Order: sequence, then C-alpha cells, then structure tokens
Amino acid sequence: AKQSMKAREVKRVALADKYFAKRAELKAIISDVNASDEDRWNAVLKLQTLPRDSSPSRQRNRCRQTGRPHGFLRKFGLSRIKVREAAMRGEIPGLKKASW
Amino acid sequence: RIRIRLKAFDHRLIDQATAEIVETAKRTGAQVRGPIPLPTRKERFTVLISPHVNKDARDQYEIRTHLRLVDIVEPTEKTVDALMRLDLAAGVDVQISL
Amino acid sequence: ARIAGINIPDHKHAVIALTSIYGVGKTRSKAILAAAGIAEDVKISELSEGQIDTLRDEVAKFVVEGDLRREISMSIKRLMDLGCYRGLRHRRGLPVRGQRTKTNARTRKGPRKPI
Amino acid sequence: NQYYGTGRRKSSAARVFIKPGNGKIVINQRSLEQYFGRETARMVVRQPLELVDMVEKLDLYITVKGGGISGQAGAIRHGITRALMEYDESLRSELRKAGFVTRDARQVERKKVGLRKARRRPQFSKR
Amino acid sequence: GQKVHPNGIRLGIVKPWNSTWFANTKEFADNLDSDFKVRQYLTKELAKASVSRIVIERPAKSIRVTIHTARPGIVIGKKGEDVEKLRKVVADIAGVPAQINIAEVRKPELDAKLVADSITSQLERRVMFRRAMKRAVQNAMRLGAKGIKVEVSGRLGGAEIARTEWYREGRVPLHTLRADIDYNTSEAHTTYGVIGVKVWIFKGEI
Amino acid sequence: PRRRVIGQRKILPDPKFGSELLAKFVNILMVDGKKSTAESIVYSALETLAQRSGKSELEAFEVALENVRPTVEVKSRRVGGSTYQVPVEVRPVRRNALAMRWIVEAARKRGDKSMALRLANELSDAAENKGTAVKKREDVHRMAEANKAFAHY
Amino acid sequence: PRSLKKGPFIDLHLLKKVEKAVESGDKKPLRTWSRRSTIFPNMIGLTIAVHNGRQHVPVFVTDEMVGHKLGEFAPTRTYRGHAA
RNA sequence: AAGAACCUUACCUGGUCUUGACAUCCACAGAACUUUCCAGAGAUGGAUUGGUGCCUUCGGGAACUGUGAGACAGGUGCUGC
RNA sequence: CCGGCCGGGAACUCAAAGGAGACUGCCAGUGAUAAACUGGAGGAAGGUGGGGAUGACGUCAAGUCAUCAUGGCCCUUACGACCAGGGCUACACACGUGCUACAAUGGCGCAUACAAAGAGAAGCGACCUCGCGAGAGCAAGCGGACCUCAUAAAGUGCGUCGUAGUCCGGAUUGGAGUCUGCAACUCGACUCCAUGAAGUCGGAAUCGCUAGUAAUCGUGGAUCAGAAUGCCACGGUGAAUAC
Ligand SMILES: [Mg+2]
Ligand SMILES: [Mg+2]
Ligand SMILES: [Mg+2]
Ligand SMILES: [Mg+2]
Ligand SMILES: [Mg+2]
Ligand SMILES: [Mg+2]
Ligand SMILES: [Mg+2]
Ligand SMILES: [Mg+2]
Ligand SMILES: [Mg+2]
Ligand SMILES: [Mg+2]
Ligand SMILES: [Mg+2]
Ligand SMILES: [Mg+2]
Repeated sequence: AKQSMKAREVKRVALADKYFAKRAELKAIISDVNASDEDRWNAVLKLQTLPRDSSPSRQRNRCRQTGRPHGFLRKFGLSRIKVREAAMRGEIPGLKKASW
Repeated sequence: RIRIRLKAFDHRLIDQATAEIVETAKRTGAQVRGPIPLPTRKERFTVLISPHVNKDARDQYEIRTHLRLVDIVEPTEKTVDALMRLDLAAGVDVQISL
Repeated sequence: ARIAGINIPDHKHAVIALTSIYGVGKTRSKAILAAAGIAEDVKISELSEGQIDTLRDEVAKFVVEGDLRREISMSIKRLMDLGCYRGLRHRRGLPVRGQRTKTNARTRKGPRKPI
Repeated sequence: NQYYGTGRRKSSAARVFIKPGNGKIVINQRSLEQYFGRETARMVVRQPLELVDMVEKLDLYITVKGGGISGQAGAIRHGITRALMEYDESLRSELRKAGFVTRDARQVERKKVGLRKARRRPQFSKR
Repeated sequence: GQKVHPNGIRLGIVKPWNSTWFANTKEFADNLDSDFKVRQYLTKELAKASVSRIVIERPAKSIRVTIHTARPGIVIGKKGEDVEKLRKVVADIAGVPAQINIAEVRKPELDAKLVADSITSQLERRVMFRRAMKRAVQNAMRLGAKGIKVEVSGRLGGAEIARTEWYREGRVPLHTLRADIDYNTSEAHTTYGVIGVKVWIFKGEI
Repeated sequence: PRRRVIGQRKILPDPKFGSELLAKFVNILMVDGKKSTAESIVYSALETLAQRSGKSELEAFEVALENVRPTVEVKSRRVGGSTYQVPVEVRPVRRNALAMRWIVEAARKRGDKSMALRLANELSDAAENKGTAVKKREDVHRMAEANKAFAHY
Repeated sequence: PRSLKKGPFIDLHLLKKVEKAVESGDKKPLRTWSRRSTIFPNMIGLTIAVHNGRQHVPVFVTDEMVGHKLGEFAPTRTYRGHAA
C-alpha cells in the first residue's frame, strides 16, 4: 500500500487508543435505558463532537508487511501472499501444507 | 491436585516434554495420572496463491495444536517446587493450575 | 359470506377465507377467529349468522379494503409530491428499497422493452 | 457371559452386547420398534440374526453414537456381526458369504477447491 | 508449470522450522511481526557476514536467535563486541531479553542460501552468469553434494528479452519428500533490473 | 468407459417383500434421495393394486412389468447421410430397468392425486395393456419392426 | 432505521445553525453538508442547501418533512434516460 | 474483492497544505502529556487550564512536539512487450 | 433427587501417540519357461483400497508495475498530502455464475428421533425476566473434550389442504420496529402486520456427474462493528446407468 495509507491507519489506531475511554462512557449513557432523556441527548452530541477517527470501526486491518487491505488473516496479521511466503520459508511456527 | 496443560505445535516435542514431566513428578515421590491426550486443534486456512485473479488456485495450510494433560494427585511439597522450577523446552506452553 | 363488504368463499376454511379481505393475512385471520371464538377449520357456509355478525364486528376493528387502499395511496402520494428520493423512485417506477437496477428489477420496471 | 462387538458405518459407532435370553433387543435404552422408524433400518439390524437363524435365543443391548439413521443401522449390523464372530467362529463363513463382516469403508468424500461439492464442478461455458 | 516450495512441502517431514515458538491467537500476530523485524534487521546488518539461516525461539518472555553463519569469527568480532550490540538491538526490537547464539556453518558451498548470495554478488559485480553458475555447480559437486540445480532468470547480460537458464548435476528429485533438498532463492539488483537466482541442493535421503 | 465395469453394485432386497426387483423399482422411483418416501409410495401402490385385483402384490407387479417389458430396441449406427436405426435384442436386466422406467414416467405424467394412486392405476392399466407405458413398448416394437431390415448387423 | 432508544440523530453544527437562524429570523439558506441529519419540528420555513456531491440543492423545509434525513431531498445522481 | 454507509478509496465536487501524512540528517525553541473555549462541513486555525520531566560529561544529551532552508521524501502515475 | 447423577470401574466408544496389516503375499489357469493377465481362497481392506498434497522440459513474448521488489520514463505549489460530502450501489438494454420457484415425492399445523466439523477474551454469551419477533435488562460459565455458539434439517406419527395461479410461489410495495455503527437518505441486515407479482418445467442451444458420486437437507468458519444465495469445510438421506 501507500505510505500515506499506512500513516492514516497509524493515526486512527493512536486516536482510538487515546479516546477509547470517553467513547465507552458515552456509549454507556446512550445504551443505558434508565438514563434521562437529557443525559442521552447530551451524550449523543458529545459523541458527535469526538473525532471520527477515534471510532474503532474506522480502522482497517492491513498486512503489516505490505499494508494490503484485502485478504487479511487476523491469526497472522498478514495478507494471503505474505502468509504464503513466510509459511513456505518456514517463518511461521507449526504451519504446514494441509491434506485430508 | 496439580493440573499441567501442555500445548505444543509438535507431537514429538510435546511427548518429550510430558515424558520428562512424569519422570520428574515420579522422582519427587508423587504419583501421576497420565499423560492424557486432549484433541488436537487443527486450525485450517485457505489462501489464493496468485497475486492476481485465478480464484481456483489455493493453498490450504494447517496448524495442529497438540495438547497433553498431566495430573498430580497428592502434590508433594518438593514436587510443586520441582515442577515450577523445571523450565520446559521452548515451543511448549505450560499452564499450571490447582 | 360478506365481511367488510366483500364476498368471501364459502367452500374454504375460515382462516383461508378471511385472507380474501384486503388487509387480513394468516395472522390477522387467526386473531379474528380467536377473538370471535370460532374454530379455525370451520367452513364459512357452516357458521351461524350470529357468528358471521361477530366476525363482522372483529374485522371492523382493523383497517381493510377501501380504507386501507386509500391509506396506502395517500402515503404513496405524499412520497410523490414531497419529491424525496422515495417519491422520485415511485414516480419512475423503479425499485424503492435500495435494490440493484443494473439487472433484474423486472417487477418494478415491467417486462423487457427491446430497443 | 456377555459377548461384545463393535460396529462402524459412515461415522457411526455401535457397541453391541449379546447374551442368551428371550430375544429382547434394546437400542440406546429404547426398543428397536420405536427407535428405528424405517423398516429398512429394522431389517438391517435383524439381518444377521435371521441369516444365522439365532434370532430369538440371543438378547441385544446396544448403544450407538454418531451418524444418521442408516449409518447407525449399518453400525448395529456390523456390531452384531462381530459379536457373533467372537461368540462362535463356526458361523464366520456364512456371515462372510452373506457380506456382513466387511466394514463398509465409504465416507463422504471431502469438498475440494474449485468444485461446488466433491465432484460437481461449476457450470462451464466456452464463452 | 509452477512448482511447490521444496522447503514448505517438506517442513513437517524432513526439514525443521525456522521458528518454533508457541503462542495463542492473542500473541501470534505480534510475535510474527517482531520475528520479521528481527530477521530483517539481522540480514541488513550482517549482509557481509553471510548469514545462512536465522532460527528464532521464544521460551518464556525471552527471544533466542540462532544465527547459522559461514563466518562466525566475522559475526562475533573481538571477544563479543559485535554480537553484544546485535543482541542489544534485537532485544530492543523484540521488547524482551535476547540471547544470540552463533552457529558454525561448515562448507558454504553446500548451502543453498550461501550459494545464491554468492551468485547474486557476482552478478552485481558483472561476472558472466554462465561462469558463476558453472562455478557454483562445480564447487558443490566437488564438496560432494549428491546433486545440485542452479537457475538464473532475468535480463541476463544486459539483454532486453529476459530469459532463464539453469545448470544441473547429479540428482535433484524434487518430488520425493524424504530427499534432503535444501533450496533457497536470492535477488540481484543489477543496473539492468532484477535477476533471480534459485538453488536446489540434494544432499541425501532419510 | 473404454475398460470394463466390475460386477454390479449389490442391492439390498426391500424389507416388506424381499425382492431385489422391487428394490430396483423403489430406487428408480426415488427422487432427491428420499428412499423412505419412495418405499412408502410403492408399498401403498402395491397394496392398493393387490386389493383392486386379487393377486399377490409380487405376482401382480410381475404381470404389470411383463406387459410392459420390451424385447428389441433401436440404437443408432453411422454409415453416411442418414442414420441406421438398428434393432438390437435387449438383455433381461435392461428389459426390467426399461419397463420400470417407462412405468414410472407414465405414472408421473398421469393426472391423478397421490403418486401412490397414480402408480397403482398405471400398473393396473399395464395389467391389461392400456397405459402410456404399454403404449411406449408398442412404439418401441413397431419402430424396431419398421427398421427390421437393418437387423442383420 | 435508528433505534428509538437513541432518539433522533441531528448533527451538532447543523443544530447550532438551525437554532440560531430560527431565533434570529429568516436569513440566508443554511449551506450545509449534514445530509444524515434529521429534519426536526422547528425546521419549518428554513431554506437549506443540502450538499449532494457537487452542489448545494436548496430545500424549503415544510411540516411533512419532519423526521426525514435532509439528504433525501437532495438527490446525488443525474439520470435522464437512455437513447431518448 | 476472505465481505464499498463514513473508513476502505485508488475516482468526483469543493475547502485547504506544501521539506510535506510517513524517513534520515541540520539548527533553534519547547519536556511530554492532560483538560477546556471559540470559529469552521470538517480539515484547520485561534487560544489556554493544568503540566514543565525521565539520565546527567549536575552545563547536555535520551526521548516526545513546533518552527526554520534543504539533501530528499511521496506517486494505487506509465511500461507484465 | 433415573440425569454417568455421585462412589467407582480401565472393559467398551472415544482422544492421541507408537506399532501391525495389503505385498500380486498364496492357489489355479493363461502366458515367450518373462513381464503380466483372468479368476479363487484368506482378510477390514485385492490389485496405484477411497481421497488429498505432489504440476517434468517447455507453450501461450498468457496474468499481475494495483500485494511486494524493481530497470527505464514521468509529476513535484504536484500526477504528492489532509478534510467533509458523493460515486464504486447509477439503468432503454445484453451475457455469465448462482438462489428461490413453478407444487401433493408437496404446503401448513402439532409431537418427536438421528450428525459431523469448526469458532471464541474490548469474544462466545447460559439460566432467568420482558417483548408477538428481531431483541432488551441483570448476568453466571469459558481462552475451553468442562461453558457458550447450538433445539440440526431432510425423516417419522396425526390432521388439514384436493389440482386451484391455489394454505404453491415469494418478488414488489405501505406502515410499524430491533441491532451494529459518530452516522442505515443515496446505501445495512433482521423482525411484525399488510400487499401479494412473474412463474404451470422453459426455443435453438448447452453443463455437471459413474460413486456414498450425482441429487437433496441442514451445520460451521474466514473476511467482519454491522453487512452471503458467494467461497471454504462438515455431516444426514442417497440412486440409474455404462452394450
Ligand atoms: Mg510503497
Ligand atoms: Mg471494517
Ligand atoms: Mg467460482
Ligand atoms: Mg466511501
Ligand atoms: Mg507475460
Ligand atoms: Mg507421485
Ligand atoms: Mg493487461
Ligand atoms: Mg462492484
Ligand atoms: Mg405460502
Ligand atoms: Mg465468525
Ligand atoms: Mg460477519
Ligand atoms: Mg454432502
């Protein structure tokens, strides 16, 4: 991928970690059902004011060696191509070609 | 009772590990119930191999997590320290439980 | 055999017959029969006129036939003359709930019109 | 004394214990008639007994797991076959000629990459 | 046609893994990234030392790196001043204590990685690729490998049409899984583009 | 295939009667691998036909089959310009398979209600040479008779 | 649509613009991009230029658009028909 | 493409930045960090409450931030003939 | 406290390791006394037992500079960067690949049996209460042969529908809602009520398949905040045919 794209992802991760607690609180007010209407309204507005990049749903898993946004594999953190290369070179523990 | 959970990526290595576990737990005097083989987790992955298109060209990889169980009923005072100082070979994760 | 102002079949069981009322399906039919205390497998031509009167009373609870038709029509026409996205879709006779129109959409667009 | 055998079919495993008695057949703590809905399954279970003519003089206590109705029925049949094998060895020739000793080694073929099922390829077209 | 990786198809059979640390789904991605970083740093900083193989283990919150190298004296240096810095940086990258162990590689002429690196260095130095390949094959078959195959592919000798040429001696039965095929690749960034070198060395059976 | 098939697959005789012929009939009638349904339908048809006629189920089934079984069919041969409809005598296994298949086709295409009723009626008509199955056998034999000139091959 | 527990969704800046414009009388059309915002009851009479990708389509808010997303009245595609 | 609401996103309309979002290296300034108010669609710009440390050749470096010229950085731009 | 429930047992099924077995080994015939072939015994398996991985020299200067690396060229107050909206979801049309159907071998209602394999820690989420349902509240248990996902469905027993564009079929649309997510208008999935279309087996033509395969029925996973009729696996039922 592009260096700018990787930089965007780093920024989003950093902001999500920074603002995680406040988002948790505000969503707790919103999805709480015994919270007053005024409380829920102000919580919606404050959650708006929080930056969008803070939303952990904004992130996109990328192959950590190439930044590729497609074909990701969470177990390994790499796309299919990089997983294949490392696995064949033996740089992945236990992994080996399956046949059954 | 002392519960030893051995997880490994290699059955030969984990068999070595559990063998020396039982040998240590028997030299210390305590009696052992095992080793018990718990089912291997065969985590399978499927990946396209061409960098572009070619959807029917795939590799299927597999990670076989082998797991063994060791039981130490009547845990001798020296047995506990021996097992906790034993320090297993790399490539094995050992979980100790009461 | 004339509920909400329409003829309903006499040869069919009550649940199936009551679905002929524009505005009553299987669920509302079962609810009507239960509230009027009539078996679900009884045939219309075999109900006492008191039972048909009670059925009339029950079906009168729900909006059906002409009232429902004009309610739907005024909802559609409000969409129309507002001219929102759904109003525009309704004007053009294209799918209204976000389907694809590159292909299919035959139910809205009508059968094939060759060039 | 109880004579034991194990039968297997598809993915079914059936433990079968035979002991001389009044001809009662119990499958998973349940009588055969209300455990197997298929007359074919009942025939499959009773096939070895009727073919060796020992149907009433044995009692069957059977527990089977895995598979479906027909797989379990075949597992039962194999279980009785092996239980009578280890009962007497004299009926071995009759049961082999019949074809009940053989464990039917046919499993569901694995799904393969590039096919809709085991062998059903996706529809092909020249263009 | 395309061919299966002679290492990967044999990993569980007659080869070892270049990494034998166990971790669960919480740790697998981070450990893989850290192993990648450590290997990349080691190769970059020891390009001269001819590092043939890098094995990584993670016993217990520690990282042990065995560097199979052909010039252990070069990679160690005086006493241990070089391996000490390497260990420090490796530990900093991995975020855990480190332990570097240097492994003697006798005969760089029977190791696929070292042969490939040698051939690539010659190609960068503009030696004739046919001469480099013949030298590699002759060296291996004199050191006694039961067989060797060398392939060089790319814009060889400044050509504009890329071609592939490969020499071979002895046996290299890639289909037999139990045969000891040590295989490895390398790239040579020449001024006319990249040239790929692949080396198979068959050393024996079981 | 260009080699040769091994022996035919073993077929377990059906439970109610123990006839592999009836087992084959059930298999041929089976759709989407629902042998339970096929057997229930066949058994209902058999008992119904036995009650309407008087014969035993098995012998009545045999009579219905025999009234539909062919003896010679026509296969295609290439010489040129036109094709030869060469008449070849049928082996008994293919005879029974074809009879069963034609009966089942006629039964499915009939216009009654339950398929057991359709099958019983079709087999009853075959019992006196009336069904679409016996019509198909009539067509096969008269086509073979027309092409009889090509029989020598 | 939006869960009723969360109530309606209005974007804060558009709410600010609307409240100030309504309390300070008829003004310029509310140039805005918040297509995802909800038309509240006190929106009537306001002319709002809702973005549509390149233009700010003017929308005169009336009673019967209450509860609808402003982006619905500013279409984002152009279409006149094939081979007219 | 193993999964486009924003993101992804590479495209379009506008609002903005140009040693730059991301790298090294030069100098200067400043611990960082946290919270809060305004305007703007947001970018971004105004502020600013608190903070002002970690080692120490205690004077300086280690980090983290801004500024200031660059050598460069960046390109999912073209060429798989 | 009829539930392996507890004491227990190590037999059994399973779990996982290590071994044995199948080799044309033996018999007969055929066969250039050879390879081998046609059978037979035995055996769970009989002839490379079933399946998978394994893709030779080379061909298409086949595909990818958009995974990555990369020679050369090109842009650099930019062809780089940041932001909010929009588009990739547009629709007179045409093609490919699928899903659901056109019904009685079925639909619906009630009761009920039988699986394998996989996943899981800002995750799977019991039990309980509420809601008609999507789901909501409190909330144990479990990184797990323990807990959850998660009652398999086809099947079987009874009733009903009785051949009708129909209790088939579910498109489309109206209203009301749940969840995820800053945010569901463009442009989500799902639920309730209502509406109920085209379709009655499809021209020329054309595809898959010889076994537990086709056909048919459900289940799981990856991707993933949400978002499968696709893809990858898993089992249940289960044939005809090959002169
Ligand atoms: Mg790059
Ligand atoms: Mg996402
Ligand atoms: Mg495909
Ligand atoms: Mg977008
Ligand atoms: Mg090419
Ligand atoms: Mg081979
Ligand atoms: Mg091209
Ligand atoms: Mg698309
Ligand atoms: Mg229906
Ligand atoms: Mg999942
Ligand atoms: Mg998902
Ligand atoms: Mg299947």
